[PDB]
Amino acid sequence: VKEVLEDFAEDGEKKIKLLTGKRVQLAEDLKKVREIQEKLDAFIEALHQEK
Amino acid sequence: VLQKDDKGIHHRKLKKSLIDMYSEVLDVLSDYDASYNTQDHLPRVVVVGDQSAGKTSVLEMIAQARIFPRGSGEMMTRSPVKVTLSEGPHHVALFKDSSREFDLTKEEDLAALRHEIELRMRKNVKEGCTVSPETISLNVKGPGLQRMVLVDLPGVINTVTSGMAPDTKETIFSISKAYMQNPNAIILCIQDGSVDAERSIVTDLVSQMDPHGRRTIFVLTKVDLAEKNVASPSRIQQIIEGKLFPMKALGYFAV
Amino acid sequence: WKMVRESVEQQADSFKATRFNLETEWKNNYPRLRELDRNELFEKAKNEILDEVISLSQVTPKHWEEILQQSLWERVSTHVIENIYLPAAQTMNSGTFNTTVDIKLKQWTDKQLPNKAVEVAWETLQEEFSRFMTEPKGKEHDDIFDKLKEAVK
Amino acid sequence: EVISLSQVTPKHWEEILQQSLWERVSTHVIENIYLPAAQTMNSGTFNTTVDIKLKQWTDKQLPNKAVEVAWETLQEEFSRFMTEPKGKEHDDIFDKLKEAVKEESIKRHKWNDFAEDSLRVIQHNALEDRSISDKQQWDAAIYFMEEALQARLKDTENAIENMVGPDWKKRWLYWKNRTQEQCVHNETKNELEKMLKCNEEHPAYLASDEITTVRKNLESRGVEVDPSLIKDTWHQVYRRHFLKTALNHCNLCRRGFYYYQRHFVDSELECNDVVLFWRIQRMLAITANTLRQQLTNTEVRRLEKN
Amino acid sequence: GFYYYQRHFVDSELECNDVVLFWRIQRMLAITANTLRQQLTNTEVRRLEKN
Ligand SMILES: Nc1nc2c(ncn2[C@@H]2O[C@H](COP(=O)(O)OP(=O)(O)O)[C@@H](O)[C@H]2O)c(=O)[nH]1
Ligand code: ALF
Ligand SMILES: [K+]
Ligand SMILES: [Mg+2]
Repeated sequence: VKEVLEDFAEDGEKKIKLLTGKRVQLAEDLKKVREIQEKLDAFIEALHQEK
Repeated sequence: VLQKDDKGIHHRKLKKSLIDMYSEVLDVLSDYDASYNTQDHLPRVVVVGDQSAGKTSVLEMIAQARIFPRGSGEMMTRSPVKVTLSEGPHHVALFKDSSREFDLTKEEDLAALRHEIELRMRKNVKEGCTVSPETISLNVKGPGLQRMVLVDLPGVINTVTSGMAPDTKETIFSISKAYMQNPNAIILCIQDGSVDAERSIVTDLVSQMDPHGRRTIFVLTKVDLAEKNVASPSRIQQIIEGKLFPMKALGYFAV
Repeated sequence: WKMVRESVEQQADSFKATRFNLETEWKNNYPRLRELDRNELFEKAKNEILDEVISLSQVTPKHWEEILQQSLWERVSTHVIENIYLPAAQTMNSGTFNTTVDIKLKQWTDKQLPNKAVEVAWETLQEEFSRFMTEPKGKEHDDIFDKLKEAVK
Repeated sequence: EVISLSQVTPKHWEEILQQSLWERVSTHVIENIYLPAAQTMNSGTFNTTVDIKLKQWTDKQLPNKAVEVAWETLQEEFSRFMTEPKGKEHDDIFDKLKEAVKEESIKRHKWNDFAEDSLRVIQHNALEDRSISDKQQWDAAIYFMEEALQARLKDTENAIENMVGPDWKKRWLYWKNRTQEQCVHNETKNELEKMLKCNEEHPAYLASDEITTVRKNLESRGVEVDPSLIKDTWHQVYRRHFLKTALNHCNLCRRGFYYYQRHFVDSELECNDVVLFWRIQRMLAITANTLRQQLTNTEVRRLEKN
Repeated sequence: GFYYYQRHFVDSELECNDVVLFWRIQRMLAITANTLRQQLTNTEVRRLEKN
């Protein structure tokens, strides 16, 4: 069981398929929206620095 | 401190601080959002048109290096190819995720860029069709470049021949509308200049997605055929003036 | 770049709306839900699996032996009754009855019985392992770990 | 005699193979498939849960056990034909050769190695088709399901009586008493029975708070119980509770539907367990026929040849 | 009668299948109508207002 858990930990694809609980996907969407928001905030701040 | 200097203003705030970071914003949003419904605010330098040979040439006019797939008698641009343009040490380039630096003054590195692009296109496109929306990304620098992000999109066919899957034209239109439907995008229509203005395949699309002439710029390829009268000079003058467009247009330039 | 400065900034409104909607769904239904991405859920399921497997490893011998005896008896009762006991019962000489029974039992031991015993032990271990790994027979279970628990099982 | 064995009617093969094989797998479905699936009130999940297990179980175990039963079943009749006495008349002088011949013949009796592949397709189709439009199909399935459940109920009840010992009826009738463990089990049973008395729908899984609650309820009467004793007590009593409920569910399934005016009453009596049982009964019946066809077409001839 | 109760352990004379068909038709129509209403109020009605 421990070896299999290690293999799943290393196996990204099997984790992707297994972890499709729709809450993992909601968390991923929230995190990605936050990351794009941070990138957008930095980008907009730089734009205002350009004016 | 080194990250602050390199990832922010390394003496080039406009060209460096937020041009590559703009490309990162686009890449991260495209990673999160496969669709472009959320990319309306992010403009792009979009090149669209027919299978005209000058589609590669205009992109090398803006990205002033012979870095794009070149070919004859075929639509080489299978999939979108993104290039980030900015100033820097002359004739230097990068290929995303290839861990390789390219010298744009030597044929070997330009060929390497084109071959990597072709391989990524051949992996984006599945058997039975010629185009795929999946993107390819470059970072090109040089004194002749502006702070611009370019995308090299497949030419419109509207018809399928030679055993090609019938879905190809709809796939092409979807790939090109992903950007042409972007309110903030800039559309460059590549017009083959070997035919009369009456034959323009992409005019009807921008005339609906950009009827106000706020994004679409038409560029005439093979301008030497106006000198030779192979293409009607009168219609060429009228397209220069813009009398032949059933729409408003952002501008017009010669290729 | 003019279009950039004009339009890119307002993309924050839709980003905030999306984050608000996701966090609203969480607060209403998943107040314990966090950035439960490919790593966090996997780790929690892994730890639960290891803990339940250890609990299995700690099962008392009494339960083990009782279930093993019951299962093997279920498997061998009718074999004994039909192939050894009843055929032997045809004789009125209990000594030849016992002789035949012992011979058949020795042959069955040599060829079949220990293989059925090992089958019983292995399948009983599988059954207890599944009971620990699979959904507990309750209402509190969160199925979100079922994919990994079953795949690992 | 081996030719006479080849004269055994399919009727005997199909019945013997079906009865023997089901008995071998009768508890696996009940304990590992049905009962845990019965822990949810969602009949769709119940049927969804079992079908996934059955198909996986079908691929890995069912055709391998089915052939083994058929391989043994043929040898069981062969031995009876071979060396069984003709009542009180028997030439035991020949038994050494007969068994010696059998051992060599069974060693060379290699069952068709592809029989399992046909059974997998058959079993997948037998399970895939869950449409029971016939009352007779319903009637047969429920009565046999009751027997399996009644067997489990008595198996649990007999284990319980040992766990708890005789009741006052036998303690005073036969001058018996309870061991201190049995005394604990009876009171541990009583508290669990009271809990189920109210929470009839209590899930099989017990919370440690229930374990603590029982302990304090028993400690409050001078009875100190290890949690492990309660859990072991809980499992047997719960099945007795559940199984009686299932049989009462079965009783209403047959009786309630039997009354004509009740067929337009949409009560919560989805006898999905009869659907599961019926398919298996059919699935094994088809499996036995496939085994019987292989048994009489290929395997018995190989036995005769060997 | 009813879908399930007409079949199991009963001498039903009914064998009703039209109810399931038209009930599924009702559900499909309701789902289609709700999807259309969502599409309308999200995109199409405001598109018409903009036009
Ligand atoms: N005569 C003429 N030839 C051109 C022009 N533009 C491009 N070509 C030639 O045609 C090739 C076009 O490249 P190609 O791969 O077909 O571009 P793509 O189809 O858009 O991917 C170039 O290598 C040029 O040699 C033009 O305006 N006039
Ligand atoms: F010829 Al192309 F896009 F490849 F116009
Ligand atoms: K071309
Ligand atoms: Mg091209």
